[PDB]
Amino acid sequence: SIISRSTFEEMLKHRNDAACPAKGFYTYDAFISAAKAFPAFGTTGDVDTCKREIAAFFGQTSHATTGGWPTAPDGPYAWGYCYKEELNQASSYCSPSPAYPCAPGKKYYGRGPIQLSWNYNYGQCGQALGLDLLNNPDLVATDRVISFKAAIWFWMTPQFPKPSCHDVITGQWSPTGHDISAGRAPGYGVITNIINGGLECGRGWDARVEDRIGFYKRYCDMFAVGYGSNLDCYNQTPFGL
Ligand SMILES: [Cl-]
Repeated sequence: SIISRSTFEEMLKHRNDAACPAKGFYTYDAFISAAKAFPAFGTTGDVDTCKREIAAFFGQTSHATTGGWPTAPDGPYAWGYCYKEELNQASSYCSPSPAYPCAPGKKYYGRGPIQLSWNYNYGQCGQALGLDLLNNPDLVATDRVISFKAAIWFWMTPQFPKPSCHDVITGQWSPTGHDISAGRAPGYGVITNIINGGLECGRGWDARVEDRIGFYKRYCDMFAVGYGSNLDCYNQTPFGL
């Protein structure tokens, strides 16, 4: 009960349009089942903080899967969850390691709501959930429940030097001096940085960053809560340089 059926359907009300390749795949019942694997997701903090965690998770995943455009019906921030796999599937996304070795003939391109990528992410996730995602990465795009479990797993897991998205949005992250001079003050912008900052943050205005913010504001307005501070990353140095 971290979110109701009718709220879920209104948030994602164009995902089953004829133009959307993932039509029929994303369901309320499968999201609720995946959430049970991570009981602290959506239940941490006061009432306003729980609402902001739900709006931020669906804001970032909506951008990663959007089919919107500026004159779309009900505006561009009603078109999340239209896709479920990366458009260009040429690359294998292999970064060789003894810990998580790349399986022969397999490819670790983006799948599901968070567009999970690279062998080390499929590997760590599969270990945590007791699933064989390193040998069978397609499961993140073919099984309705596992697709959501992989996205929530990423949201909840720190990867040094990055904190978890969960910790940042619930107020459990405390920035160091190094973070402060890089412009990384706590808020929605730092979450964009964790997810894809190497390509999107610190260079000035960027259309992808604006689109992430638009979805988050719409969902916050639906729940009647304020946005918080520091929403963009136009002036933040990326993690890991
Ligand atoms: Cl948890």
